[PDB]
Amino acid sequence: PSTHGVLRLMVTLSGEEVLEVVPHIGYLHTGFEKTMEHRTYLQNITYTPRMDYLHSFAHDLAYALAVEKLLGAVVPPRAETIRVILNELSRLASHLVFLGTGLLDLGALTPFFYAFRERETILDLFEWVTGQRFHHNYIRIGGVKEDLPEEFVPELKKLLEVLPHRIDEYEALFAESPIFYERARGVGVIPPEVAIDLGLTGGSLRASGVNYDVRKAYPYSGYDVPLGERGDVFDRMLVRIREMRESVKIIKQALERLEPGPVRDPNPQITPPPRHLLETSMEAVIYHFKHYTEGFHPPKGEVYVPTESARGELGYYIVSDGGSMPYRVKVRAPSFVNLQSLPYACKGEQVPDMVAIIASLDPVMGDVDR
Amino acid sequence: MRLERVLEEARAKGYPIEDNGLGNLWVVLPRERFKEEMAHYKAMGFNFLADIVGLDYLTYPDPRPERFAVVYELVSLPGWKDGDGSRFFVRVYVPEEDPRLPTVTDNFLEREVYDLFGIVFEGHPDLRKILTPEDLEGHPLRKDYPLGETPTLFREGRYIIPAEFRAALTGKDPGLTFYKGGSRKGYRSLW
Amino acid sequence: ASSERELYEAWVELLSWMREYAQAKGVRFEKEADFPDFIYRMERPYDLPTTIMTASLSDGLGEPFLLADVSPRHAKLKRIGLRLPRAHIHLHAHYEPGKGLVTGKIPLTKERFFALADRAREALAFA
Amino acid sequence: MVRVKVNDRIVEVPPGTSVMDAVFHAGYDVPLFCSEKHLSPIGACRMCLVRIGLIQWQPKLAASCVTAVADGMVVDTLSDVVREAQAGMVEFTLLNHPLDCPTCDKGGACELQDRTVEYGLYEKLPVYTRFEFTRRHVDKHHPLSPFVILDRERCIHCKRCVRYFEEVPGDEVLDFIERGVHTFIGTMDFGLPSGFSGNITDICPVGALLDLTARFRARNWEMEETPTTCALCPVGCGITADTRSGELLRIRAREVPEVNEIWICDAGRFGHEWADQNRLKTPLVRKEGRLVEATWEEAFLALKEGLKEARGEEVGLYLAHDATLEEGLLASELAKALKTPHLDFQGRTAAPASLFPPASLEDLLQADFALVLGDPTEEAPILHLRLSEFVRDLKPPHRYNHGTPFADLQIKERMPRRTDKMALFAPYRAPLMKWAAIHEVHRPGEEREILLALLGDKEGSEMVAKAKEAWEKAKNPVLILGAGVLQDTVAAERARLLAERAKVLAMTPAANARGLEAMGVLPGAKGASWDEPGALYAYYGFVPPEEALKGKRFVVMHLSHLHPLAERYAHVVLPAPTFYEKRGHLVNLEGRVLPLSPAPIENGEAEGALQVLALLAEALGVRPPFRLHLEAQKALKARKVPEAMGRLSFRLKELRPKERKGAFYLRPTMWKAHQAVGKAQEAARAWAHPETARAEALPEGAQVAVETPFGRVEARVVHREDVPKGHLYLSALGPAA
Amino acid sequence: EREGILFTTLEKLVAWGRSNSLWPATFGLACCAIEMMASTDAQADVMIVAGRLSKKMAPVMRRVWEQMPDPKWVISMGACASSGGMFNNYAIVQNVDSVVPVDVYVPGCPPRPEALIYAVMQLQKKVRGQAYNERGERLPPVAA
Amino acid sequence: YPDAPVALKPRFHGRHVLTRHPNGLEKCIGCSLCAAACPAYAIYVEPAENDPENPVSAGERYAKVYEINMLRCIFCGLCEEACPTGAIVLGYDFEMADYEYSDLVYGKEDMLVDVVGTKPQRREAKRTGKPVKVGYVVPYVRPELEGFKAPTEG
Ligand code: SF4
Ligand code: SF4
Ligand code: SF4
Ligand code: SF4
Ligand code: SF4
Ligand code: SF4
Ligand code: FES
Repeated sequence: PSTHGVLRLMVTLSGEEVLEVVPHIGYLHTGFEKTMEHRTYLQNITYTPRMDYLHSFAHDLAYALAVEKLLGAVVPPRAETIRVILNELSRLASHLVFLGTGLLDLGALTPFFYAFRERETILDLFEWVTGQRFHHNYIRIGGVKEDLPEEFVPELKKLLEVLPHRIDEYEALFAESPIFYERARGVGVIPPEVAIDLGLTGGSLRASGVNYDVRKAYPYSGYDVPLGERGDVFDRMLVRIREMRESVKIIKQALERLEPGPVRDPNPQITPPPRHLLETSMEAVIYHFKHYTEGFHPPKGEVYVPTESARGELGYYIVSDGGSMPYRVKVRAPSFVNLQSLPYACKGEQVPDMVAIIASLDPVMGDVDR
Repeated sequence: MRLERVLEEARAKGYPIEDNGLGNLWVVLPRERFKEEMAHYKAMGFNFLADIVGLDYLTYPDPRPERFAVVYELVSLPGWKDGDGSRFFVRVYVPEEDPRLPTVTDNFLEREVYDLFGIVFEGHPDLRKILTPEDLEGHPLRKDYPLGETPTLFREGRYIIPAEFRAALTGKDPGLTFYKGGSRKGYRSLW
Repeated sequence: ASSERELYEAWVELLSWMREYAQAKGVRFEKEADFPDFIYRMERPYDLPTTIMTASLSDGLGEPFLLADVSPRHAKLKRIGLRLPRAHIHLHAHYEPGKGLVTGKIPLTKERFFALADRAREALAFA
Repeated sequence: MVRVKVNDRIVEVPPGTSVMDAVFHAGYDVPLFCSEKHLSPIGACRMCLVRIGLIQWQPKLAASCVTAVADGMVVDTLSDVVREAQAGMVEFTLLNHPLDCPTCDKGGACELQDRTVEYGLYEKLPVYTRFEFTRRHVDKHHPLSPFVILDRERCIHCKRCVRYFEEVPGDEVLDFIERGVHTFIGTMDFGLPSGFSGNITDICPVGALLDLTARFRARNWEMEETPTTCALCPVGCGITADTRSGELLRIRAREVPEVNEIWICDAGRFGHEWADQNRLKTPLVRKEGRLVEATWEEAFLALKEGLKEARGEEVGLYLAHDATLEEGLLASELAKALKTPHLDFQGRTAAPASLFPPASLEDLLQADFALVLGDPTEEAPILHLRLSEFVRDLKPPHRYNHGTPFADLQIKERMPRRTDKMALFAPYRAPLMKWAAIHEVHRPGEEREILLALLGDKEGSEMVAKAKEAWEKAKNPVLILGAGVLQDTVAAERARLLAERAKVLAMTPAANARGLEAMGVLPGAKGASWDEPGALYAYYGFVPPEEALKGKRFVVMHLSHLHPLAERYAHVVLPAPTFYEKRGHLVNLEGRVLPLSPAPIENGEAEGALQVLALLAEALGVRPPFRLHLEAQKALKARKVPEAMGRLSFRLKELRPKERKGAFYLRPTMWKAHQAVGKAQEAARAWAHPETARAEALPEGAQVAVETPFGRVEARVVHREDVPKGHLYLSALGPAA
Repeated sequence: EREGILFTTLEKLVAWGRSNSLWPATFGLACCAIEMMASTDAQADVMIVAGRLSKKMAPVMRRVWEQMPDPKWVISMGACASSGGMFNNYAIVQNVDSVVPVDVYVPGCPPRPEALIYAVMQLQKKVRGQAYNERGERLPPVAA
Repeated sequence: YPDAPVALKPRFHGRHVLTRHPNGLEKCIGCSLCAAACPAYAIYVEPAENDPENPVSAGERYAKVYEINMLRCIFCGLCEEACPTGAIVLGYDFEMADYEYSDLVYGKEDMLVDVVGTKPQRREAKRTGKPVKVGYVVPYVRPELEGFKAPTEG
C-alpha cells in the first residue's frame, strides 16, 4: 500500500495495522551538496537557506561558522548578537509552523488563526532588515551584510511584548486538553525519551544533549534553559512549544547587549573594502573588483562545526582546497537522520495515529532530500 | 572528556593523527583493522551518534593515498550518563577499483552507509538494504561526473555556459594569469 | 576652503579655453578621463562643476602636445596642471583670492595659455 | 647540478638557474612583474625580492630574477621582513595607478591585480591606501596601430614591451620618453612597422598596450577559451580563441615551447576579422540560372542528379590548403576507389616538401649556420623570431617543475647579434637580411643559378661564393627555402645539396601541405592540378583560378564564403567551416603533428568536408570508411601516424615540373587576402630592387588594377604581387587601365 | 461555422465563463509550497507548480496532469519551476514546461503571495483571450 | 486584497532598476561585475565605447546591452551589492508574472528608473489606454533607489 503523506514523501507500509514502513525519499533532491562545489563561498550563502527554508538562518549560520573558523575570520561583537537575535527569531519561525500543523489535526482553529500571524509578524521583521520574506541573504562570512534599520528594534518590541504569555496559552492548550490520544505508542525510545526527538534522534539517543549547550560553539552565554522531557509523542509536541518559551528570553537577553559599532570583520583579504572609497581606494578597487569576481581563498584543509539544535543537530563539513570554491561540502541535515527513527517511531500503533506520529518528528523534506 | 584521550592514547601506536587548527581532530585507520577497531570504538562505545561523509580526492591539489575516502563521527552523547562530549572523526581511504568497506550498522547510520553508495561509489558489503535516496543512473558526487548544467538563455542568441563563465577558481586551476598563485593560494588570518 | 571651489570653477574655464583653441586652430581637443571620484560616486553628494579631470590637445596622429588636469576633490595639495609631452615642461597652477589663477606669482591668462598652447603645438605637433 | 634549500624544501637545479625559477621550481611564489618567459631578466620592479644566505643572511634582499643560485644556498620567501617588503613594493607600484578596473579591459586577467590581492596589504581600522596626493595623469587610450594595440600610457614601468621589441623581432619601435615619475611609453615609427607587434599585448602585465582588435567586447572570464592551432601558414603556432555567444572576439598565443614559442605573428593574431562576419550558412544551388538556398537533403539530390550522366569519368578532387589530415586521407582513399582521379591541395608545390627531411625549430637553434632562400618573415613569420634567438647563440632552456623559465640568466638585455651565422637570398632587401652578412638580392625565378653555384658546378656572385665557402665550413647547418620550391628545376638541386651534407625547413605556401603530401592528395601522373584545369565534374574546397572553372560541366565548391566566381561558375555550393571551427589534425612544416579543436563560432552549422566528401561520394558509388571523426582516427592510426606533438617521418622522391614564365611575381606574404576586413582592411590589399622600371604609367602610391590568372585585384606602387595563400609563381602581365 | 459572429460570441461567452470557474489545485514542493499557502485566506483544473521539480518527482507531476479534464491550465510558481532556478544540475528539471505545458510563469523565489494572485489574474485574463501579450500576438487560451 | 495596494517594506527585493546621476548619465559603466556575482547566471552584458559627443555614461565605457533573465533570477541582492557604481539597485515592482518564457528577460529599456510599470503591466496598459496602478506602497523610497517614482505615500 504505497502512499504519499502530506509532506512530499513516499512511505510503503505492508502492515495491516502497522508493520515495516519503508520510506522512499529523494523527491526534492536538488543536489545542493554538489552544485555548491561550483560556487563562491559567498555565492553559497544564497544556497544554504534553501534546505530548511523554515529556520533557514540555522543553515546560514552553521555554514558561515565553518568557513569563518576555516579562514580565521573574527565576528564583531555587535554581529554575533544579530546572528542569534536573527537565528532564534527564525527558530521561532520554524516552530510556529510545527505548532501550526499540531493545531489543525487537533481542531483548535481560532488559535491556528493566530499562530500564522505571529509568524507573518516575524517574517515581516525579516523583510524589514534583510528585505526578503526568507532565504534572507544576510549572514556574511565576516558577520552580516549591513547594519539593521532603525525600524527593526521597535517592531521587535511589539512582538516581544505579547508572546511572553502567548506561549503559555499554547501550552494551556495541548497539555490540559482532553484530546489525550497524544500519548501514542510513538516512543522514540531507541535508548530513551523525547528530549532527543526534540533534538537529533540519530538512533542511540539522549535527554539533554543540546548541541548548543554542550559543544557550545558559537555565541551562547545564556542562562537559556533547555527543555528536554520524558514520554514520547505527546511531548514531542509539548517540548517544542516549550523551546519557544525561553528562546524568546534569548532574544530579549541578547537584545540587551546590543551596543553599536562594526558589523563585519574588516580584514581586507576576507571582506570587501567599504564601498564608500572606490572613489580613492588604493586600488581597493582592485580588492573590490577581485573580491566579487573571484572570491577569497581559505587555506587547504577540512573543518566542520555542529550548529544549534535548529530542529536538530546540524553542521557543514567543508573541504577547502585553496580555491575560490569549496572542494566539497557535506551538510549534516538533521531531519534526514531523524527520519530513520520514524519506521520504529510508528512501529506498533493504529494507522489513523500515524500522521501526527510523523509530524511529531518535524521533518522538512528540503532538509532531507537536500 | 577523558574517553577521547584514551582513544588516541593507545591508537598512538600505529594509526596516524590528523589535527586541524580548529577543534576538529580525527584519526585515520588502515583498511583491514577498521571493522574490528571501529567496533572496538564500541569500547564505552561512543554512544555512536555517528554522522558520516564521503570524500573523493581525485582532482585535489595535493595527492592523497587512495581516490575515495570516508569519514565517520563517533560521539559520547553528553545528556546521558557517561557522556562528556568526546567527539572526533575517523577516516579510511578506499581503493579506486576496490570500493568496499564493511558496514558499521552494528539507531545507527543506516542512511549514511546508503547515502554514499547512493551519490558516490562506496558500496559497503554487509547492509540491510542499499536503498537509493537520489534517483537512478550512475553516481553524481564523484568529481568526474558532469554537474550537468544547461546554459542560461537570453534574447538575441546570447547564452552563458556557466562552466566557461565562472570567474572563481578551483584549487587545482592555475588562474587566469599565466601559472600563478600567491597569498591567494590559501589564506588564514594570524592568531 | 572657498579656495577649492574657485580652483575647479577655474579648471572649467581653463578647459573652455582648450576647446576654444582646438576648434579655432583646427587641432583636436579630447577628454582623456573623468574623475573616478565621480564614476564611482553613488547616492553620495557632488556639487562640483564637471566630471572632466584630464583633457588634452592632440595632433593629427593623436600624440598629445598639451595636457591639462586638475586634482580630484578628495586629494590634498590641490592644483591644476599643464604638461608638455616629450619636452620636460610642467606647470602647476594654484588659486589666489583677488590676483586669481597664477603659476606662482605670474598670472595664467587666457592669452598666456594660448601663447603656450601655440608654442607647444608649433614644435611638438607630429602631424 | 646545484642543491638549493628554498624554505623547508630542498631542490636539485642546474648551475645557471635563477633564484626565481629556483623558487617556482621548489613550488613557491614571488611577485613576478618585469620578468617574462623568453625576455632578459632585469632588476626593475623590485618585486621578486627575497632573502638569501649561506648560515649567513645577506645584508640586503635580492632580486630573485637576476640573482644566480649557488650550491648550498638558502632562499627564504616568507620572513615577516620579506612580506613587509613585497607589501611595500606593491604599495609603490599602485601609488600612481588610476582606478580603471571595472572599466579596464584587462579584467581579472591583470597581473598587477593578482599580485596586489596576493601579497598586497600587510598587517601585523585597516588602511587600504596612505597616499592622498594627486595621481599621475597623462594620455589615455591613444591607438598606436590604427590596427591593433591601443595603449593607456598609465602603466607600471616594467620593460617587457620595449625589451621584447629590441629582442625578439628586432624592430625597436617603442621606448621610454623623458625620465623619472614622468617617463612614459611613446614612439616615432607610428604604424608599428614590424609584424609580431601583437605579442606586446599578451605580455603587458597591465592595461596600457591592449588588443584593440577586440577592445570592449567582453570581460576576460566571460570569454569561452578554445585552444587550437593557427593554420594560416606552415609553422602551425599555438593559440587560444576567445569566443562568446557564437562570435569570435579575439586571438591569443598559447605557449608551446617545441614549435611556436609563445609568440604569434600579427596576421594570425589579428587576422580573424573575417570568420567573425559575413559567411555562407545554407547550401546554395543553381536553379533558374541563378543560385538559391536549399537543404542538405535537396542539395544532395540535385547533386546526384548532376553526376548521373557520367559516372567515374575522371572526377576531380581539390582540397583547400588548410585541409585536415583526415579530410586529406578521405579525399585520397575516395580517389583510389574512384579509379579515375587526380587530386590536389589549394597550393601544392611543384616540388613536394616531402623531398627535404623535416628540420625542427629545436634543431635550428642548435644548427651552426643558416643558408636561406626566401624571406622567412613572410613565408613562415615565426621562423624570424626563432632565428632571432638563433643569431643570439641561444640554446633551448632547461625545463623545471613549471615548464619554461621566468628568469633565464642566459638572456642579457641588448645582446649582440652574429651576422656570420646566416646567409639570405631573396628577390628583395628582406628584413632578416639585416642579420645576414652574406646576403644578396636577385631576380624572380632564378634561384637555381644560386644553388647551382652552391653545389660547386658553376660560377656565381661573390656572396653566393662566400655562402658556398660558408655552407662548406659548417658542421651541422640547416637550409631554409620556400618560394623557389615551385621551380623544381631548382628544388631538384636543393635536395642534392642537403644530401651531400643536413635537415631542411620548407616554407610551403600551403599549410599542412607536408601533411597532405603524406596522405597522397597529389595528382601523380596524368591529370590536372589545382590551378591546372581540364578534368570534368570536380570538387573545389577553395576558389581556383577562373581559367579552371571555365570548360567544366558540373562543379561543387565547398567554400566557406561567397566569392563571385562561385556565384557565376559553380553548380552547387556547400557552406564549410573555417580552420578555427574544425576538429582534426595537422602536419607542421617541421613534420610535427599539431591538433585542431572546434570553437563555438556561429557558422550556418553546415557540416565540414568530412561529411561532404563522404556525401558527394554517395552520388558516385562507394562510401569510404570516413564519416565521423572518432572513426576516422583509426584510419590514421592505421597508417601508423605519430599522434600528438609527434614528428612524422615520410620522404618522397618524385616531382612534377610545370615551369611557368611571366613578368609578374606573386610575392609571398604574411597576410592572406581573405583577411581584408575590419582593422585588417588596410593591412591586406596589395621597393627598388628587381628590374622592370617605373615608367609604365605607375605613379607613387597610386591605386591601380591588375589581372593575373589568379584574378583581378587593386593595389598601389605594387612592386610585384602582394598575395594570399598558396602561390609564389611568375605569371601573366595585366595592369588594366 | 467557426469564425462566425455566432460561434465566436458563443465560445467567447463561454471562456469568460470558464474564466471564473477556475479551480486552483496547488501542487507545491519546496520552500515555494509555504509562501503560496499565504494566499489561502478564506474536479480540479489549473494546477499550480510551486517548487523544485526533482526528476524523481517529474514523472509524477505528469501523471497528475494527464489525469485532469482537458480544459486545464498550468502556472509555474517561482524560479525552480519556471527556469532551472538557481540550480543547474542533474537533480532538477530545467523548466516545468518540459513536461506540462505552462500558461503563466511567475518570477519569484519565493514570490510574495500577492505575486501569485496577480499571476492567476493573468491566467484569468488569458483563458478569456482578452490577453494576447508580447510580440503583439494573439494568445491561445489553453496549452496544447 | 488586489484592490488595496500592498505595503511592503523599503529594502524589499523587487524588479531591478538602473539608476542615473542628476547630470543625466547612466551610473552604469558596462562592467560585467554584477553579472559575475550572479549565482544563477541570470545576467548577460555587452559593453560599448562611449561616444565622446552625446555620451551615455561617465567613463569611457557604457552598457550597450544589459539583460536579466527574470526567471533564472533568484532575487538575491549580490548583484546590486557587487556593482561599483550603484547603477543596478533593486526596485519594488513584483507584479510581473507573464506568458512567454523568452519575454521574461528584461532589457535595459525595461529597467531604467525613468520607466514605471513592469514588462507585463505596461504591456496590457498599452492598448488599455489606461495608466498603470501598481499594487504596492512603501514608507519611502530607499536612498539607493533615488529617482525611482512610486507610491511613496507610505
Ligand atoms: S591594469 Fe589592472 S589594476 Fe590597472 S586598472 Fe586595469 S585591471 Fe585595474
Ligand atoms: S606598456 Fe606594459 S609592457 Fe610596456 S612598460 Fe608599460 S607595463 Fe610594461
Ligand atoms: S606565424 Fe603562421 S602559424 Fe604563426 S600566427 Fe602567424 S600565420 Fe599563424
Ligand atoms: S523558487 Fe525559490 S522559494 Fe521556490 S522552491 Fe525554488 S528556491 Fe525555493
Ligand atoms: S538578484 Fe541574484 S539572481 Fe537576481 S540578478 Fe542579482 S545576483 Fe542574479
Ligand atoms: S550594473 Fe553595475 S555592476 Fe553591472 S555592469 Fe553596470 S556598473 Fe557594472
Ligand atoms: S625585480 Fe622584477 S621580476 Fe624581478
